[PDB]
Amino acid sequence: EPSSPQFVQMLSWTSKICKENSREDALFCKSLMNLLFSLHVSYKSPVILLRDLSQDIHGHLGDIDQDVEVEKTNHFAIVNLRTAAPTVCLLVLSQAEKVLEEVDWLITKLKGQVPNQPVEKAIIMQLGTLLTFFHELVQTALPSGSCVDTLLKDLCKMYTTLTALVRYYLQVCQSSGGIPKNMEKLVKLSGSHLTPLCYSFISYVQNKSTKPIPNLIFAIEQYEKFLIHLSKKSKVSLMQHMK
Amino acid sequence: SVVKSFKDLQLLQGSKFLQNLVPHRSYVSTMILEVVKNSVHSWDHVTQGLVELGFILMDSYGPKKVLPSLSRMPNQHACKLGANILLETFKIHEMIRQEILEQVLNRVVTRASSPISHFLDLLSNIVMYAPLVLQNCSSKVTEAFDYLSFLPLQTVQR
DNA sequence: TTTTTTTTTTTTTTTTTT
DNA sequence: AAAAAAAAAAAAAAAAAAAAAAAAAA
Repeated sequence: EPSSPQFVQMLSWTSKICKENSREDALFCKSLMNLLFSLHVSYKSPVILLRDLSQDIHGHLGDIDQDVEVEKTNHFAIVNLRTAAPTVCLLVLSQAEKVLEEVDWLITKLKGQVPNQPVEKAIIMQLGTLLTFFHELVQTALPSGSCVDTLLKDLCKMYTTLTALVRYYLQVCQSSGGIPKNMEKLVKLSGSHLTPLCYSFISYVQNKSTKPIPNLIFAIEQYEKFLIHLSKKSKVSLMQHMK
Repeated sequence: SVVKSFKDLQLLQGSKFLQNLVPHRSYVSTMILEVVKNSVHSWDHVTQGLVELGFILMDSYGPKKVLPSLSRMPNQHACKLGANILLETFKIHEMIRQEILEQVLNRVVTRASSPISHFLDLLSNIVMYAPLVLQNCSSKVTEAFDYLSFLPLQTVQR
């Protein structure tokens, strides 16, 4: 049962095996990470674990500019040059897709609703943690298999969720009047941290020599357009945070 | 409105983060099974539409893929809501026996190419529940005995 | 030499437009 | 202050899923 102490014993054991033993064989790492995630997501939100695993992927694989020396091997031991490059990326992006579906469901029920304030606080907390998670992965160099287009699709989903969130903010801003401060920090983090490195990643994948990249640039420009309309109808300048 | 409810319930049950926020909502499944309880008194107007919803849920969401979660678990759960509608409606409404029971049999006998395990489950439930209440609506059974030759063998055994 | 996995293709289902 | 092609039935397109083929590893 997911509230039992034996659940927590099993989760601690799984996490300890994940923190010690290397085992360079893709299927073993994939099934063990799937066991860990399956246990974790029925206990609490996985975004911390996704963040740490993105840090490990960034430390192992490296950066696009080839002058960033980052190694964070302390986090999770089941991360290898032959493991983390093909297999772990797809799993962490799939779980991130699941968390984006969950906040999409919350956003749609919050739009249909108009229980109010802690809901949106948890939503922007998950979005901020996922934003730092995505920030760690966009700077990396992935192989040109399914991984890169999966990253583009999930980034399109991230920007789509942000667009739907500021759409709900456009719906709600007339009745109350004002934006909560955590949303202001979130839109600062999305403007400053994510989108410039997203552009740099598009340049990085384009320079090395057809549908997802138009989808992504359309998603980010729609995000910016809805942000224009919000910054007009909110009496606050959110483009000084933007680049 | 029933399939959406089961999608929502599957999404919450798979994740604790949504269990913390959303306070436990009654779902359309529990509301429908409350309607069937409520209809006992005088609501005969309702119950001929309960029977049609039952067989629309079972007819539309029954298996085919064996002759996955999203194509399976909110369609398995709707098709088993159907049989629950028809089995609870069969028990209390003493006049839409022979309208469920000749239509269950009419789907078991005549289809026999498309998978019909769900109707044999429902017919097993309906019979097993009370053959004491089926000896007042029995001739609908013994008219499907005359069609037993032309069926495939597994359907005859089942 | 065989078994498994991955990739591609086809078919079916649902939605949106005339 | 600006936004749309929705207009009872049918058809076409898109998306997803399942199956088949091919390639690789022991």
